[PDB]
Amino acid sequence: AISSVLNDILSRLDPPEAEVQIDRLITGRLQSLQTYVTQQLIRAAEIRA
Amino acid sequence: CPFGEVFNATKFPSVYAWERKKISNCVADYSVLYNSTFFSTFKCYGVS
Amino acid sequence: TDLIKNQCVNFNFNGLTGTGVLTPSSKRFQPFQQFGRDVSDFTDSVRD
Ligand SMILES: *[C@@H]1O[C@H](CO)[C@@H](O[C@@H]2O[C@H](CO)[C@@H](O[C@@H]3O[C@H](CO)[C@@H](O)[C@H](O)[C@@H]3O)[C@H](O)[C@H]2NC(C)=O)[C@H](O)[C@H]1NC(C)=O
Ligand SMILES: *[C@@H]1O[C@H](CO)[C@@H](O)[C@H](O)[C@H]1NC(C)=O
Repeated sequence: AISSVLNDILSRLDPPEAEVQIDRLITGRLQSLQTYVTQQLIRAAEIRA
Repeated sequence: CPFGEVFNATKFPSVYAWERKKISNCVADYSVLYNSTFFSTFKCYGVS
Repeated sequence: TDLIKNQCVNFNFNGLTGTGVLTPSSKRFQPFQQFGRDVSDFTDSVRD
């Protein structure tokens, strides 16, 4: 993306095109959340043991 | 800012010897050359 | 406009926008610094 900062895309970039930049950034970030939670479940299982 | 001296300049340089000037210290209205066509080519990037 | 402090506001500084709560600070900036950031790359404080 142009910038990791959402505001630096949405603020200055033309609203049409901006959706492309934003959508890309969203996908990127969602992937880290999915990764994070997956690992936490695994760690939790170890704690249960 | 004296954009008049940029777009309404009497003389322009050749491309092999393109020239540059610094523009500063003002309040600039950018709609003047945008919402009123004065160009055959108008392409901006990064910022609308 | 004037400043609105100690409450959630919409802000627009000289190239920096967003929302939040504006408070005075004791951060020591250098003579050549406009704003600073947190450990994570997000705006922490701004020079008026
Ligand atoms: C460079 O100078 C030219 C003129 O020498 C400027 O273009 C002219 O700008 C006027 C202002 O909008 C345009 O509209 C005119 O308004 C008057 C108002 O009464 C009207 O009587 C005229 O018939 C006309 O509507 C005019 O069409 C326009 N001319 C051209 C060829 O574009 C130009 O904007 C200046 N550029 C800069 C950067 O200053
Ligand atoms: C186009 O720019 C001029 C600059 O003075 C402004 O007055 C005019 O209202 C603008 N047109 C539109 C549709 O915003």
